[PDB]
Amino acid sequence: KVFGRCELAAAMKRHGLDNYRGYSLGNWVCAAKFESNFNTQATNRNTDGSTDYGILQINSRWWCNDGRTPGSRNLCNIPCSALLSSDITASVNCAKKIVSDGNGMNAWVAWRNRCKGTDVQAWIRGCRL
Ligand SMILES: [Cl-]
Ligand SMILES: [Cl-]
Repeated sequence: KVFGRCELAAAMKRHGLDNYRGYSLGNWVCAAKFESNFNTQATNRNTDGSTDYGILQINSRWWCNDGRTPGSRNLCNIPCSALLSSDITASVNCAKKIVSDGNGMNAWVAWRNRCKGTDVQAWIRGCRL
């Protein structure tokens, strides 16, 4: 599913991400924009041979099992395919663990390089939320 910007903002808010670990909703929308272009089906191989999955590009080395990544810890206890559903519940529940690992949203390289230090509230401007 390719979400509209405000559609994804509303689903992330409903699932509890607004101000989760202190990160306002625009941070999560900005991250999803640059990670997946709002597309739940996005998959991308990483340099290390892991793969990133879903709207928030969650990786198979630590967080989900894809059957093809050495060292997989599957800390979210899910097949990586569950992260590609039109329903974002699994991605949100896992992202809540990722952002709790110690480095906050710096766990998402695209957030650090493209959202951090910017006007992230722009990503929810115009939304009826
Ligand atoms: Cl709808
Ligand atoms: Cl933090």
